[PDB]
Amino acid sequence: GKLSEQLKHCNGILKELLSKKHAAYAWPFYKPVDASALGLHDYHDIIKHPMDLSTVKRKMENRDYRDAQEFAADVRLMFSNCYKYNPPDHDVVAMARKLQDVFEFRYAKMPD
Ligand SMILES: CNC(=O)c1cc(C(=O)NC2CC2)cc([C@@H](C)c2ccccc2)n1
Repeated sequence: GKLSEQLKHCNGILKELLSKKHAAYAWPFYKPVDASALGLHDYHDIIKHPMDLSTVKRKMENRDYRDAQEFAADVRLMFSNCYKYNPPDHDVVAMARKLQDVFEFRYAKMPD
């Protein structure tokens, strides 16, 4: 389905976040947190709105996002979930900060 200019910029960012370029730090955000598999039995008590890049991709493919702000809200929800659940010295927080730096700097170049 035909995306607005801003949603094409969003789709471009999404492809970059999923690309081999960022795989060393992006991989924990590829798929929903499998709380049971990881032994994180408190995850769904602490995180009320799980989010990950596969869900963002499905919503982009389904034309769920009506504007760039709605897309950005889900990407930032994903990072916020990471910062809320994890102690700030866990490697996954370092990885979140690096992927969010990629996101924020390219999101800022949104066409007007
Ligand atoms: C989005 N993923 C997560 O929040 C997450 C959390 C935790 C975790 O055990 N956290 C406990 C609270 C301290 C572990 C992991 C895994 C996938 C992992 C391992 C090593 C490096 C990067 C990731 N991801």
